[PDB]
Amino acid sequence: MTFEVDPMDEPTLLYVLFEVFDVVRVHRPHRGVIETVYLRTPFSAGNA
Amino acid sequence: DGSIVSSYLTTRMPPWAGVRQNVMGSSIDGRPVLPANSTTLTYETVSG
Amino acid sequence: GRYVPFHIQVPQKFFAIKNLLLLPGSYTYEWNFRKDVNMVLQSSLGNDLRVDGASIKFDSICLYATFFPMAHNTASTLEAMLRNDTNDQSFNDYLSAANMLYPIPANATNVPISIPSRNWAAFRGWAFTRLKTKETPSLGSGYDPYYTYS
Repeated sequence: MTFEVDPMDEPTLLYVLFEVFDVVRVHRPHRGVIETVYLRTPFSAGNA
Repeated sequence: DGSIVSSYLTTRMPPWAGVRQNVMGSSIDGRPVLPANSTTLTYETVSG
Repeated sequence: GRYVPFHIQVPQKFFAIKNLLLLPGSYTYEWNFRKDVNMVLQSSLGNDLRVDGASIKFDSICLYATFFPMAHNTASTLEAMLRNDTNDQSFNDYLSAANMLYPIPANATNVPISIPSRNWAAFRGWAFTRLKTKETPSLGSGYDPYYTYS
């Protein structure tokens, strides 16, 4: 991606939302147990 | 000069303190903190 | 007045635990709260409230939780239905976006970025906005000493 912006006399940032499906599924199988599985697609940040 | 800024690949900003700006900062009570590129941040300073 | 003893009710925003319906059990619930006056406060000029003598201090803190007084045969049936793995509660973040901040220099016109090589399955789109580097904090670190803006 390549953005052409107006010049400013100040350091500015560039905030891009790469829109994903940031989804959590929450499993509570027994009393006092929370098991959550997170998944976002495409930009998955899980090692598993 | 007349060069296009920027023509090199911009790597995204690291999400921690000391990279975003090399400005002079301030402590939680207001004491002036020297910038990140200063040579006084190669060690830590503990106040009595 | 300058000197304000406050009493505030701070909502929970993290989407997986924002609308979650907890089933019975004993759950620990721990959280970190900022004391940074440039983060917890907002001024109408944007001055550095650390230098300007602003100071927040947390005396005490409490967790409140309103329970629906459901019948004990109904809330035991609902507890038993919601522990099946087919009835697992599933939430999405409303933004649902990987957020990448790219530094633009002063008086810079062209900003080239790149994503190296990736499976782009279930990609939804882009939404971009230029921000100022002064007005953005370095989140991720526990304290940003260089964020002189409120």
